[PDB]
Amino acid sequence: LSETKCTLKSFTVEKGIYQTSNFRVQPTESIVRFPNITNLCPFGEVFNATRFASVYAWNRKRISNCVADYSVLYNSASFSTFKCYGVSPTKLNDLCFTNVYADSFVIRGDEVRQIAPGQTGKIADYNYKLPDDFTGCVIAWNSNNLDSKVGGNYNYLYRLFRKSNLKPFERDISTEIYQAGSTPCNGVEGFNCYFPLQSYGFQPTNGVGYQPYRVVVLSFELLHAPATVCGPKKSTNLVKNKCVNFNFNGLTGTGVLTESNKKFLPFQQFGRDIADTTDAVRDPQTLEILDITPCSFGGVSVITPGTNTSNQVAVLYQDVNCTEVPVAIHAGSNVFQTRAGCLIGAEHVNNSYECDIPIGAGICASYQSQSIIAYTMSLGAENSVAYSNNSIAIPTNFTISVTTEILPVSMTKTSVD
Amino acid sequence: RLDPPEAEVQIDRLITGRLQSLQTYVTQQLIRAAEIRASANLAATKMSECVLGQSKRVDFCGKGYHLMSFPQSAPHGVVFLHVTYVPAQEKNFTTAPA
Amino acid sequence: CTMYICGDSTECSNLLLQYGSFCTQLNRALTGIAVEQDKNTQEVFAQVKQIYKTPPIKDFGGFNFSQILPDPSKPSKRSFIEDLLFNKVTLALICAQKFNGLTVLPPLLTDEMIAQYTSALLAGTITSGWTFGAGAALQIPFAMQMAYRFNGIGVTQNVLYENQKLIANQFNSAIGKIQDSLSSTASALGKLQDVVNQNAQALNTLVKQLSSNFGAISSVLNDILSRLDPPEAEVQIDRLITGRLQSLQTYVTQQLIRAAEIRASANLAATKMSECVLGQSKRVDFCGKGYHLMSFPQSAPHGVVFLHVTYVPAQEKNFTTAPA
Amino acid sequence: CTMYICGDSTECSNLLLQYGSFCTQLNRALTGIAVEQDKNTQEVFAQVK
Amino acid sequence: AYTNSFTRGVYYPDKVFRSSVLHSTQDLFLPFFSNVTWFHAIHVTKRFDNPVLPFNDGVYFASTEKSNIIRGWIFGTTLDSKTQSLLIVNNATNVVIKVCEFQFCNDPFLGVYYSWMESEFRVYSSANNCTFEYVSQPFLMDLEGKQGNFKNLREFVFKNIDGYFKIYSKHTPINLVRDLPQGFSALEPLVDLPIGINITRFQTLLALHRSYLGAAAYYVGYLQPRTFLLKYNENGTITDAVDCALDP
Ligand SMILES: O=C(O)CCCCCC(=O)N1CCc2ccc([N+](=O)[O-])cc21
Ligand SMILES: *[C@@H]1O[C@H](CO)[C@@H](O)[C@H](O)[C@H]1NC(C)=O
Ligand SMILES: *[C@@H]1O[C@H](CO)[C@@H](O)[C@H](O)[C@H]1NC(C)=O
Ligand SMILES: *[C@@H]1O[C@H](CO)[C@@H](O)[C@H](O)[C@H]1NC(C)=O
Ligand SMILES: *[C@@H]1O[C@H](CO)[C@@H](O)[C@H](O)[C@H]1NC(C)=O
Ligand SMILES: *[C@@H]1O[C@H](CO)[C@@H](O)[C@H](O)[C@H]1NC(C)=O
Repeated sequence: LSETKCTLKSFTVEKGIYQTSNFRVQPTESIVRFPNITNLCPFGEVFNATRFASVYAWNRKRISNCVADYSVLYNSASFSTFKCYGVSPTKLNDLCFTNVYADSFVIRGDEVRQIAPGQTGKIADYNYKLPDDFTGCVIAWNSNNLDSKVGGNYNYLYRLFRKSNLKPFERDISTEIYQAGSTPCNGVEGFNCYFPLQSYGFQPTNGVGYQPYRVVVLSFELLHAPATVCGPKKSTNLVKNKCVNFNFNGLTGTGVLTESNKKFLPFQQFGRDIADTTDAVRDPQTLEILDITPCSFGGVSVITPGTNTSNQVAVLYQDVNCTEVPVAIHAGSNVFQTRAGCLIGAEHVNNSYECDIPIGAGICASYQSQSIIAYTMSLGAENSVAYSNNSIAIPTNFTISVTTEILPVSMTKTSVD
Repeated sequence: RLDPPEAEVQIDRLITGRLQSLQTYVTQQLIRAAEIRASANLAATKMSECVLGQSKRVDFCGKGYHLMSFPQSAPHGVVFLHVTYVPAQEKNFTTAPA
Repeated sequence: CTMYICGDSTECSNLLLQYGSFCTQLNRALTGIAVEQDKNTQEVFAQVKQIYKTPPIKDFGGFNFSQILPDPSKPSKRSFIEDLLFNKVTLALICAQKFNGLTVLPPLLTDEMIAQYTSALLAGTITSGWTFGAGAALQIPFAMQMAYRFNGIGVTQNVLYENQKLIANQFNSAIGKIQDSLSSTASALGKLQDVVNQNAQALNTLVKQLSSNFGAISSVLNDILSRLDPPEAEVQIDRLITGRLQSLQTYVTQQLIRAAEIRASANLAATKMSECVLGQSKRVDFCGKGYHLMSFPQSAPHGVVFLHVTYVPAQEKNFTTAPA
Repeated sequence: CTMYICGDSTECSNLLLQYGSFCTQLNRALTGIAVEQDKNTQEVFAQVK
Repeated sequence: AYTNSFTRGVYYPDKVFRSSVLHSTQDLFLPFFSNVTWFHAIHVTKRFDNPVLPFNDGVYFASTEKSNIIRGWIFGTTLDSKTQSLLIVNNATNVVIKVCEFQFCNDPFLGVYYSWMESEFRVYSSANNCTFEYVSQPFLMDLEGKQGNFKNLREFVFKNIDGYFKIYSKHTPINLVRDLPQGFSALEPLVDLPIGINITRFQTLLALHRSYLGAAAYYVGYLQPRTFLLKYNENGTITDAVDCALDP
């Protein structure tokens, strides 16, 4: 009753029937399900190690079947750069990742701004390039104490000349004389002929912009296929037939779970329906298929005799059978089952009158120790003519009558600025 | 509180939002002004056949047999008064074709 | 609105309020099209104040009405012809629609009460004539009732009184062919089915249009909230909200436009039920082709059907004339 | 639709699909106004057999 | 030396379950009713076909055979010792993949002598400075011992995007003599390898039976961007398709 005054924004209501809202059910508890695995990811072999590679010929390593707990780096590692694309840093502890990779190399100090999509320079043109739709993070830190010496270090090189530009995630490890003029080089260095590879000279007294740095790049995909690397979270049991929240390899939602009959292929983990929504899933600890269904559907209405007469009302449920009603806000033994729903708070009767409030499907209600009643609308009186083959009736008087009729003609005129 | 370069971004949203509620009003007025025309055509047709003559069409200018009618004026509309003939006091007899 | 745009999300529900009460107006517009539909059917059939009963003894001079009168044995008490029109129009998932906040409401007048209204007009048109339209019914034998209608088009009475059997046989044989005509082809009611096909093919486009990005990362609210913080998710949820609020207005506008074409048809039927069925019409080509004599109504799903009887000459010849 | 909104661009043509089939409905609406026009003139003049 | 493929060549474009619905996609597909080439290897004039062919955007490969006479492929840009190349081979004991700097021969091939055994393997002369390897577990495979009409069909798809090599495959048993049959069948994901090289050519390598210069052939067709309409079963398989630009 109080849900209609707010809807129409007033403290007074009049006779009629209103629609309000639908029927909703709320979840009871939560649930989480992750794959079970014990090994910890190789956080030592990757980040701090003996020797790194050169820019023009980098490295790539594959990671799988481990648990990612990056809090173990708080003790020693101190990073000066950290950026992530396509994800949020605060959400990294609840997801599971697929197809992870790591790259490593060493570059100069003021050339770390070119590791980003859409950039120009000598490092993003001939040595290392990144795609446009990237998904991962970039990390770097200063390593002046482990890669410099008196007299210089000449074990790090980079490419200086090329004919065209690289393409994303491409490599080039070829050495061949480069002809910069109209004279063919002929394989021997000379005028207008150069060696494409140069060297880095690192000394302990160089400026802050001429000191070594170390870089690592991480790449993965999210929420599209089976995963093998997961964060530091815990599992739970399986409650089936009731509205609950769930977490399936990072996916979140609510609904009801039940056993299905579909049969997934080996390389599939999720299902979809006509609209882009999820309705099937595979349990990662049992290898079974489950179904998901929403928890709310069904409408309601309110019947009132006007707020200036009384404070009683009746409620109509349009998708229930009063014989066994499982859904009802409060549910006085005045239950009557019509053909348009379920009625609570009204008294049935036998006689018929003229309709006052049209409920629907040939039923009506009116306020009449006053209470509310629900009768069946009547069509009219009944008559029968005397048809014989040799009889007739003729009038012998008349009458004069007057009646009225009303018709709208015009409207109101308006203007706007 | 904001410089023009930042203010334009958030003023464009307001402009596009407020330009959308001025079109639903016009569309609804256009739709709803097409029924008063139908009503006014019926009134004009009814003022020429029941007031300036006698009608033989059943239930057009009242209930019964039409005799005459008179008009009147009301705010934003018109009112009609119809006069009709009604029998009464029937009786039974016997009948033959020839 | 909330179950179609957002769903079970509470962040989307909280963000929706900023746009304000924009679809209480949509519901106001939608609720005014149902009262009109309920009123449409009460101006065509509810024209008789009293429910007359069919006479038990049949003495009508040789006319057979047994195929357009109620049959008590058949359930629902429907005439034989009425039962062929109900098998030629078919009312053709609904679970998907119900899960997104879309429902269908039932009409106020059941299909059993509509057949009780057309069985009183028929009973009062055969025992009284046109005297029951205005006033009280006055009985008249049928054979003397047809002479009036013959005099109403220019012919004289002795013409009818001297050819009773032939006219009765012609009427019987003419009305016995409609049954076989309607018992073969189901495409006759081609215009009562277009309205059903529409209003049903336009409610699935709404459901199908829930799988389109409007300039965002994806089209699922549970995949944008599982990877981004609130400050970033609020930016990309507004695009979905404004996209989905635009496809709920075209539907209402088109329904409003197209519900104004059924009102004209209802008005035409109401006008045609008072002049061809409760009297005799002199307007040319209004109640059929030829010279109008009488007509009978019938009921069909979401519509009405009329049967017209007319007079047609034949077998002409040549003569010579003179003004005086 | 495609010749009025985008033109000869292929990037615009590829980006259009994300909004979905939103103007097949426009064409459906526009094509129902021509059959009606054709039928309008056949109920006024074609009255003699 | 010229044949057309009616409606062959279709692969799953995603990993998600679906049933009883029609879906539309745009990808790199092999058009309908398109020209295709035919290569022979028959010893009555003997023939031995292994020419070098371009690699434009993709490749659809098909082979029908009774006795195993097709082993692998080699991909590269200049097929010399100045660049990197790729090798997929089947040495009759296990599957080998290697990415090195090879110096390939002019007429690569393998062979058997007897009963039947694997004796000769003449592909490359040297490999140096390479950073990718993988070897499959050993197996024993039959050799020769057959004669008659063709019995098996195998189809492959190759792509090269952002330093990635993708392969789709499917196998179907057929009985026929001198053509490729007609039907419908979709291809499934097989493997995805990171290599990171520029590929603009490819070649095929065969085997010979203690002979010089028994019956088998293969086809070749390229790929183009297209948009299709696909249909799914109640079980979840694709059974029919339509091309949206073949004709009005
Ligand atoms: O700078 C910091 O404070 C810590 C940033 C490191 C974040 C690592 C991370 O987010 N992931 C996601 C999945 C994954 C697999 C393997 C490894 N690995 O290198 O072992 C790392 C990671
Ligand atoms: C760095 O490498 C050394 C080499 O053994 C290792 O002892 C050390 O643990 C590594 N750093 C960290 C933080 O573990
Ligand atoms: C861990 O996952 C495996 C994979 O199916 C499963 O067999 C095993 O039972 C799981 N462990 C527990 C304790 O359930
Ligand atoms: C409201 O109720 C009062 C109390 O009976 C009555 O006098 C009045 O007429 C009703 N209506 C209004 C508009 O006050
Ligand atoms: C009203 O009808 C019910 C159902 O048949 C019956 O039990 C009841 O006695 C009736 N009421 C009266 C006053 O007879
Ligand atoms: C395409 O196939 C036809 C069919 O035989 C052939 O005649 C034609 O030469 C082929 N195309 C080319 C460019 O050769």
